[PDB]
Amino acid sequence: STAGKVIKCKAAVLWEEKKPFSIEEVEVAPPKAHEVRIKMVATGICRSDDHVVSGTLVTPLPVIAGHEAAGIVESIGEGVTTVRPGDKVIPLFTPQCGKCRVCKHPEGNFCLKNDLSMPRGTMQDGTSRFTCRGKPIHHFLGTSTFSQYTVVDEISVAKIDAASPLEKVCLIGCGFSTGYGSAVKVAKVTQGSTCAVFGLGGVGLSVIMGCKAAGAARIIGVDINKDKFAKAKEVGATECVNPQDYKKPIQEVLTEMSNGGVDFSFEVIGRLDTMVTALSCCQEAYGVSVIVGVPPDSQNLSMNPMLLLSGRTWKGAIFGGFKSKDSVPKLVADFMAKKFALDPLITHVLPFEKINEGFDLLRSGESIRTILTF
Amino acid sequence: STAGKVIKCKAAVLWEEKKPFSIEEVEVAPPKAHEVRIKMVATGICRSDDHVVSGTLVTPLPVIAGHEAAGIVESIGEGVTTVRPGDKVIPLFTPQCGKCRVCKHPEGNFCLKNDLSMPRGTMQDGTSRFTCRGKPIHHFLGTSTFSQYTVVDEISVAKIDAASPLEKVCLIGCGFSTGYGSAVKVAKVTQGSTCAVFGLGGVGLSVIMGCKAAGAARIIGVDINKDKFAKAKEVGATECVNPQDYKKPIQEVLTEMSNGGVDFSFEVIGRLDTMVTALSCCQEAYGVSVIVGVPPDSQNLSMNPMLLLSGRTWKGAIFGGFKSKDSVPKLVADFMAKKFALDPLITHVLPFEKINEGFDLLRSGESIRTILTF
Ligand SMILES: NC(=O)C1=CN([C@@H]2O[C@H](COP(=O)(O)OP(=O)(O)OC[C@H]3O[C@@H](n4cnc5c(N)ncnc54)[C@H](O)[C@@H]3O)[C@@H](O)[C@H]2O)C=CC1
Ligand SMILES: NC(=O)C1=CN([C@@H]2O[C@H](COP(=O)(O)OP(=O)(O)OC[C@H]3O[C@@H](n4cnc5c(N)ncnc54)[C@H](O)[C@@H]3O)[C@@H](O)[C@H]2O)C=CC1
Ligand SMILES: O=CNC1CCCCC1
Ligand SMILES: O=CNC1CCCCC1
Ligand SMILES: [Zn+2]
Ligand SMILES: [Zn+2]
Repeated sequence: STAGKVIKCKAAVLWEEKKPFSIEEVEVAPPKAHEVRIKMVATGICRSDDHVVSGTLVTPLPVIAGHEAAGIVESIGEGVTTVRPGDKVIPLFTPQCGKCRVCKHPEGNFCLKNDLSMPRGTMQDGTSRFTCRGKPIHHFLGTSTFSQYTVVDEISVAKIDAASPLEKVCLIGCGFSTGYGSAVKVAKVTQGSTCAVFGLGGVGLSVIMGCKAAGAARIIGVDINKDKFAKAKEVGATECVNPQDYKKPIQEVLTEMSNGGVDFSFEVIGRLDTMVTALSCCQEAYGVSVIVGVPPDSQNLSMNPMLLLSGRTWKGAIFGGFKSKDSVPKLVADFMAKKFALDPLITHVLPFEKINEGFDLLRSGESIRTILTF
Repeated sequence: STAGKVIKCKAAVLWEEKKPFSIEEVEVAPPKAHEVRIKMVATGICRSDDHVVSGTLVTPLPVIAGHEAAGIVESIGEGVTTVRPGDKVIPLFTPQCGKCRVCKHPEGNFCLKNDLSMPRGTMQDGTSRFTCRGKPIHHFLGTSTFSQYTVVDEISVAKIDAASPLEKVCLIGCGFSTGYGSAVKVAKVTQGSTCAVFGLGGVGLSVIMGCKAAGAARIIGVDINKDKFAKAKEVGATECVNPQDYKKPIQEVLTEMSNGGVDFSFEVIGRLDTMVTALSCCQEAYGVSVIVGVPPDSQNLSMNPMLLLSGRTWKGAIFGGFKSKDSVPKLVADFMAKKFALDPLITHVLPFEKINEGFDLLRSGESIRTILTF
């Protein structure tokens, strides 16, 4: 009864930076060739969505944000072969076109069809499927999940197990898979190693889960909010440190604690200073440091390249290095088989209409991952 | 007839920065426990020795520099078990104590006994074996090869094949092994890949040799001195580019030439800007960049961490990543088995007394690696 027709529904529109979302009616066009329209069931609030509000992460406005979500296919455009109406799906903020050099490379996952490097805020075809007050509204990362319905390109959606609990597995669309993969795929944490994790939010906790799954002997959580420490320990941290408790810079503290530097460190905050601190705290000859946090737009860090010349490895990654469409269904299958837990990350549940309260909870430091239900 | 006695011999003393070496008589004390005195046969002129003269590399002065060399053991101190008088040996500017956490790690080679991180310019016991005009003179990297005789710690010397030609294998003491290992061990260049090498001196040419040995399909040499291009092609480069010939930044040129970025890049010059350019020219999702060149003292580079967040890997290494005492004898054996060539690196051979002429050749752009013969 809606296939081929415009859907009027509620969405959370961001009209300008540093303002509350506006919950109001939008028009969602029907899918074009190779597009899929999704009825949203649940979406997480990730710090990257807040970065759009704050101007840390620049993408065109006005916009429908939201990228960590799960829903049910309402209809498919011509030529779609990988999902059908009624299927449970997770939108992919990093596409997997399967055809570019990156998709073909064994390690790479940052598909060249992504809307991160040169943001347009559109569908792959350079147009939008959203109108609000008669005005076109931008998409975000080809997902836009803060809406009762969205339209995504086929390369930006994965079909998942029909018995999946969507109010949990939405986290596989971003924060869990990013943190977990950063440890197990990008860093390749080894048995018996010492790890340091900077930032103990939903992504930082998922890095800890991955370090523990890899068999690290020590996992040192680092956060300036000591309220984050109890849950970090529950999911695997062996110790936690608050830099503001020390007279010395935390790189020196962590080097001392690890008898000369950690094996693996992770920046999971988004600050230039902690990216350099995290590099410095890994062992100078064989340490590895992974940047996960998002830096403020266009800003450069400063660092001494002798930190690398001694033998450190520095890398970053999007989405935990996972090739998104191949990996999301397998991660859902692993969750259904109890291979990792998502409940530790979910501290609050709210209806979609209370989105602004959910962002207030994140900004206050009180939540890890609020899940919004449509 | 010299064992146990002070040797008076000639050496090239650097009394202050930005002056010629002074060729004059020095006194070399006999080796103490766990020390080895070596009669020098050949030593190369590396850019790192010039960095001491120019102040790019800070180490205590006055100093006997030189670190890329080969000689014959004249005597051993009490307790030495790994070399004996008459053995051919290469001094190791990165020691291999075998007992620290780095020596025990499968990947690491920057042994914690090194004199690079916190330069003291002494023997391991904190004293010097050199006197000149009655003044104590510092050591350099535990080697000090610009002298007819030197004294090194046992952990800073390797015994090599008694039939090895020392006027060639001295390059395995630094420049060849550094560049070759930077490609084959640190970057782990893959078959069929595209590489970019910034800097076509002795070390960059050895990176090219390593990329070719690893089966790279394309090897792009980058240098502002086009006189370096002919020899770079002889040893494996498929193309060379001079940044000065282009209106656009060379990272943009290399990205276009490689249809979206190279697989592996190497900075083998020692400039902050070319370290950032080499990182940028590797493919953003799966590229790897290795810093080999030595930065000017105490200076920081500036970079945008989104270069790493997309997926790049940035690393650096000392001495090609080779564990020094284990690897140098094997590299000499490989050379004797014709597995790689050293003659392409050697453009000039001069008596030791012409050391300053050798440095003038390096600074003018005319030489790759002058070998000084004692
Ligand atoms: N690379 C990728 O693909 C992804 C990157 N992100 C980014 O990862 C980062 C973390 O995201 P979430 O876990 O959702 O954020 P979050 O805000 O819940 O967690 C960040 C933590 O960092 C702590 N923190 C803030 N400043 C600190 C400081 N100076 N020192 C030590 N701790 C400090 C906070 O107290 C907080 O607990 C964000 O920058 C996000 O945008 C998130 C998912 C995907
Ligand atoms: N990481 C390690 O263990 C080692 C580091 N080094 C360092 O590696 C570097 C290279 O050493 P060598 O090959 O002996 O030096 P070299 O001086 O013979 O070669 C450097 C090359 O860089 C070129 N060059 C200079 N400025 C340039 C620019 N803006 N753009 C492009 N090319 C430029 C020069 O024309 C020259 O051909 C030096 O910094 C040296 O100190 C050397 C050996 C060991
Ligand atoms: O949080 C989800 N996606 C992020 C990935 C890192 C760059 C900004 C967008
Ligand atoms: O060239 C030999 N050794 C170099 C190694 C890199 C730091 C400066 C000294
Ligand atoms: Zn692709
Ligand atoms: Zn050691």
